[PDB]
Amino acid sequence: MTRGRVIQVMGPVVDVKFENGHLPAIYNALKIQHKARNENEVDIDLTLEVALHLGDDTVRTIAMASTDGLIRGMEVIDTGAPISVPVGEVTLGRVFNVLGEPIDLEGDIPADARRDPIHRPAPKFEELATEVEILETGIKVVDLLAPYIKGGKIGLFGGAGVGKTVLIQELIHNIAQEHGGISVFAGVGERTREGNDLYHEMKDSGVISKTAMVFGQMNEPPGARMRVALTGLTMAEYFRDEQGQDVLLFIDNIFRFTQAGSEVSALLGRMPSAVGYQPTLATEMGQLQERITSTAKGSITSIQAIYVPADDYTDPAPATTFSHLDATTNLERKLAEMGIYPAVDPLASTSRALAPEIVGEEHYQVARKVQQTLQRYKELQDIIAILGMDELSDEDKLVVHRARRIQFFLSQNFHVAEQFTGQPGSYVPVKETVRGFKEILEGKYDHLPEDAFRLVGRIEEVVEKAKAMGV
Amino acid sequence: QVSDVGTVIQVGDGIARAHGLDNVMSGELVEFANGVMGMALNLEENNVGIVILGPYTGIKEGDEVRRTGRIMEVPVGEALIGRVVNPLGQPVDGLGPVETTETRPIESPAPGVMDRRSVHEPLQTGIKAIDALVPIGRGQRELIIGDRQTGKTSVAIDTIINQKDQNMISIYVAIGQKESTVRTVVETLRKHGALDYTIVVTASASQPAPLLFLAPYAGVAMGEYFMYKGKHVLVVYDDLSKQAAAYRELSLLLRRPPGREAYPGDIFYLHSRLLERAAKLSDAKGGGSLTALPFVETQAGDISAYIPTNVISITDGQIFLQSDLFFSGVRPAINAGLSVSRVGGAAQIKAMKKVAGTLRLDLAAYRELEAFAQFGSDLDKATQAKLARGARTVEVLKQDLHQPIPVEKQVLIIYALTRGFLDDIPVEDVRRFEKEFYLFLDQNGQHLLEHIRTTKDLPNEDDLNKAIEAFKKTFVVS
Amino acid sequence: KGKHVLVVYDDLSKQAAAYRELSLLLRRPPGREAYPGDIFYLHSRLLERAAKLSDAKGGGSLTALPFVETQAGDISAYIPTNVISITDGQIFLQSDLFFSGVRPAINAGLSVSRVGGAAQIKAMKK
Amino acid sequence: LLDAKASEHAARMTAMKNATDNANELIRTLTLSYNRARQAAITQEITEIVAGANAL
Ligand SMILES: Nc1ncnc2c1ncn2[C@@H]1O[C@H](COP(=O)(O)OP(=O)(O)OP(=O)(O)O)[C@@H](O)[C@H]1O
Ligand SMILES: Nc1ncnc2c1ncn2[C@@H]1O[C@H](COP(=O)(O)OP(=O)(O)O)[C@@H](O)[C@H]1O
Ligand SMILES: [Mg+2]
Ligand SMILES: [Mg+2]
Repeated sequence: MTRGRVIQVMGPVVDVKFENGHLPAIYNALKIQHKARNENEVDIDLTLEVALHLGDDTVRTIAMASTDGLIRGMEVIDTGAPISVPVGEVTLGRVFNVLGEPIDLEGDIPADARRDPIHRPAPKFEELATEVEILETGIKVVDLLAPYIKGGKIGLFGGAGVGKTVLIQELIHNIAQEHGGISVFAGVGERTREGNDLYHEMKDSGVISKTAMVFGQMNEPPGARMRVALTGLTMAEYFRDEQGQDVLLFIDNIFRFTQAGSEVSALLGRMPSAVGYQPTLATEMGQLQERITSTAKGSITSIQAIYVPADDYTDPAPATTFSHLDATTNLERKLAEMGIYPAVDPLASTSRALAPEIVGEEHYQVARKVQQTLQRYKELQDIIAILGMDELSDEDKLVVHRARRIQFFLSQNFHVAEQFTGQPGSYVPVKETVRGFKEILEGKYDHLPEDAFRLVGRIEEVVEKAKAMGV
Repeated sequence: QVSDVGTVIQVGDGIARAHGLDNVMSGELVEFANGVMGMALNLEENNVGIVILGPYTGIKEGDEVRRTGRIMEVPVGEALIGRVVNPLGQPVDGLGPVETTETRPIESPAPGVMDRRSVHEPLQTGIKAIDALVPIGRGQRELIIGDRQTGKTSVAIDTIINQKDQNMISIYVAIGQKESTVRTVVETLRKHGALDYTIVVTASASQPAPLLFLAPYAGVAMGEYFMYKGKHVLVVYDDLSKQAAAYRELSLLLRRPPGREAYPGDIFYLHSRLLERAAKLSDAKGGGSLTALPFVETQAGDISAYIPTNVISITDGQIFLQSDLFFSGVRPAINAGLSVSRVGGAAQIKAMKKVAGTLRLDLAAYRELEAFAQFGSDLDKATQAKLARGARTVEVLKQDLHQPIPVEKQVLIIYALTRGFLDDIPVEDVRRFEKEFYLFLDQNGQHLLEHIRTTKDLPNEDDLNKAIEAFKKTFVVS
Repeated sequence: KGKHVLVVYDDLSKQAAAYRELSLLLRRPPGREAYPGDIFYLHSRLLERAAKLSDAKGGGSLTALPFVETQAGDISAYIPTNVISITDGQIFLQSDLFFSGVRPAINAGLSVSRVGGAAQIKAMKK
Repeated sequence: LLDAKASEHAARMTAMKNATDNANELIRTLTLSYNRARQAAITQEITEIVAGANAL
């Protein structure tokens, strides 16, 4: 006997009462399957997840779908285990929802296939691997100032409409097509249109043969958006552990998980935190993030796009997620308005891989010199804005002159961006980027106009563009 | 009896609490003895929380509440075309009852990932600036954002009027607007004959907050009826800021903890749930489409506010109307630098792609140069190829209200501007040149217009140049 | 036991956040920025246990180096203000100094030591 | 020399006028930023007070 009754329905939150001595454990999945008895009722097929034990044999749960049509007194069945999703080779090339049910119309999954729970403790201290290796992306600013780490955790920060999706699509284009391992995409809390385009892009490119996708987009209720990332993470963990293979993990917007948790938190009875968030923001985010790690048995490298609400980088959700990342890319609306794409902030972006013993002495020196010149240019901003360039000294004038060129040269033309501008785009190796910035710092190209450095790729293309412009 | 009859315990600020109603279901419609409708929101252990969808002054503690057995629904059908109704579907213009037969739920799931198709069909708004720089496709969600009194409503009215000869059904939803403005909008739509294919849903500022909160959902539910039959629907939400404010008021009356700017946590979900329902259906589902044009009002042009950033992260692009350009006589005041269409480009016809490709960047370059050129010396290229060309471009893109232009005439005038035929025409009479060219094309250039209409491609450049030169010979500079 | 100990707390701000979480889950009323009223007492009683004992007590000592992370360089926030008023000095690290080429990015003007001088040898004093 | 002195004085006058205009524009933008910050601070304070009151 595992039968309960619905007591309260308050949006996504449902209270269920069970018989004494048979309460389900926390995170267990409950099923409601009701057939309409008359014309004043509707059919219901809903799944709930246990969240709290309220006492008096009452359990508070979170619904995975819409709660419309629920009636107090409906029968609830306890499954005795958390949400379980299929794992293995069967998941490759398929598209799943939060519950692990395929949605690609390619057929159902056999009921005897192996399924794993989506809740599990994080890997222990002794199981972790800490080797650092460079992951080349072909993007000048990323490869120069904040190199990505193979097997590490990478986060992309940005406001609304700054270019996170374009950047992650470019990373998929440059890296995933020749990875050789398994790729997993989790489109939590984003546009359904983007998911449809990405699926067709994968099908056309043929990469879908090695890719598993679990979407749960923004049209879902907050309960679904809280758990789809866990489903994708479970699918990735199977490949990491049981097969020891290298895994690419893409998360489209990890901020939506925290936002859905905040939406659910108020109805659960918790008192609000500083900016209305849940008190358990840090604990929940840590429990999610600590499972995404590379171990001795396998490696997972993850790229996550993080939304910044109202362009406020001091917001608690973006602020707390900084400590979980090895390399970060910070996008700014001002650079995008200036026409500089990918609009990466050259000073806010950081990486643990920028060390002399990892990237080489020349690379480190060039990057540090570039950052120093950009910092000086930022310092001179108030004087330039009020009194103009006329009052600066000779040294400062040269600093501004070279800083403009350096800032414009960090922009690049993407393959994905060709649909917007019609320009084919380019892929730049790391050594070419280092040599180009070294030559710029030496004053070799001080005579070229600054407009020739925009969206150019390699350094020779700067000379070609300047020559075409009539210089 | 008691399972279908309730008794009111508390009434206040449009929120009621009732005892009984054992068999009521979440989201069900309930009816008071006064005849006012309500929605069951919270099903607690001993009471039901009800949101009143109307005047709550007639409801007193102890009044009877009875079930209706129906989840939130609105009437739908072709009989609703040409009428003005409230969010509940009740007629408001006073022309009699509406003879609908079907209903649709207020809350419905959006089409899935595999149920959609890429947008590939243009939506001709009849405005040169939009059709040239920020194209809109059928099934796209395009945000229109700007300050107070920047022409947001005029753009939507012109777009609706332009759909007369196209197989498009228009729905205009006014949230929190003044009743007089809605009356005048209905009058001008009737004057231009747009009421043959337009449905108007109104919830004025004097209405209670729940009606303003529910109006956009009623509009989209009405649109979905035609959308799933294989037709194309255009839906305009006149202000999502008013809906956000109404929902904030409703949430704070329920004592829910607020976030930044006192908005509730699910304020993003509120707009995302509504805007995810607009889509371009695949061929397997009939190929219908629904296009949405939400409106957002900013304060002092701040695009970094909470609600504008929430809406921007949902739609497929935004059109920014700038206040100073509007005050300086540039109407419509579209900021080319901040406006962008992610889905557009693939929606434009071949003729418009050829001539309007560089126009966005050219206009942005002129706009940034014209401020810098107020001082210092200037090279001949900047004076001629950039400043004069930008001035001509600005003069061309100007347009009068309620006068949409066919796409072929826009293509021809943009081709004339781009190929330098306007370089010797003085700036002071470019608009008169454009109108006289439109008059000339109706008599001597009919074959070019027909070729553009039939083939959707630019005609041969030789004949087009000959026609442009022939018109240019008889035009008087004055 | 007469030994000398050095203790480093890598994040006191995260400890404060965890304390706020567990206090809100116990339904204790919140203060400013949702922190509990006794947030100062926590850190004050934590950091007062570091001291140098007298000769009668054995002469042992304990040194503490608490860490506080600021948001956009705002040292006027609640937790930084609470912690600054407890310790015997501050060492300020700034990103503008860091990127200007000086590393470690210690701001000598703002940094201060209240027991400075007595903690130096004669050669360093001179 | 006299012509050069006159031109120098005129140039300095024009440069100072332009600097004053730039400073005025900067003040104009900073005022809007200040107003936004003030509204946000008032909202945060009142929300915290009301939450503390409701906690009892
Ligand atoms: N292209 C145009 N040419 C001339 N006048 C125009 C044009 N577009 C709009 N207007 C006028 O500008 C005024 C304001 O325009 P409109 O009402 O469309 O703006 P709005 O942003 O919707 O305003 P509100 O906040 O009052 O609702 C009206 O008097 C309208 O007639
Ligand atoms: N590298 C780029 N080149 C050209 N345009 C870009 C680039 N990156 C972004 N954009 C423009 O900015 C917009 C990016 O929006 P999106 O990436 O969806 O932002 P977000 O993912 O933060 O919502 C696109 O519409 C595109 O026109
Ligand atoms: Mg995006
Ligand atoms: Mg208006």
